[PDB]
Amino acid sequence: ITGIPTGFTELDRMTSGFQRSDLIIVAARPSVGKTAFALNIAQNVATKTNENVAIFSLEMSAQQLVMRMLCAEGNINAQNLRTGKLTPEDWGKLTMAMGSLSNAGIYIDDTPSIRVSDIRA
Amino acid sequence: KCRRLKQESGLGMIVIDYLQLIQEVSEISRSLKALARELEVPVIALSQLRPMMSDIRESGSIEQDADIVAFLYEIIIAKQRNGPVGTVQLAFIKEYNKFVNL
Repeated sequence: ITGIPTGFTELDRMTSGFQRSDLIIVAARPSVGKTAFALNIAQNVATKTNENVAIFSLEMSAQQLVMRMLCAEGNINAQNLRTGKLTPEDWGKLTMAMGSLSNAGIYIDDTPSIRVSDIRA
Repeated sequence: KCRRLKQESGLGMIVIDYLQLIQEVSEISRSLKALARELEVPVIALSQLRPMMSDIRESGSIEQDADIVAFLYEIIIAKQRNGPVGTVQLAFIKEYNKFVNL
């Protein structure tokens, strides 16, 4: 394994990372889960390694993104974060999910739609 | 059976599984109310049918005998004589088969 680990055992094997200088394009039809896939890699690289990740989220807002990876952790949500109130099981969960993702190396930029030069800057 | 259990051990709740399945129902409704009254115990009679009042009413009285009529949908307490009438909302697990708080 090279690289930068994906988190996902057998994705790692074919690729050995994610390695440095390579442009990886992940394509999928609307609502197959391409964002929710890129987010989970971002997450696993943030919480498990020690390596800052930069996420540009041109479509969805910066904070509507965070719950989507807060949910992806503490295994939270049908109860739901969205629809107000939670159970003592949800609360006592978010707190850890918030705590573990708190020390992660994620940087989000939701700037509406930005030119490449800016991404690069 | 409930009568004999009260004198020998205690008793606090009678939870009957579904009424429509006991063995016209207006005459049973009547008797369940009296049972509760005799034993100074809340009797929970489950029933089978959105929902609202006329869904069960059209099939054997009940309405004027039961002093509190709950609906599972949301828990809709559609009639109670203690006071308030409205919607209480409960979470439901499935895997564990629990209804839980919120």
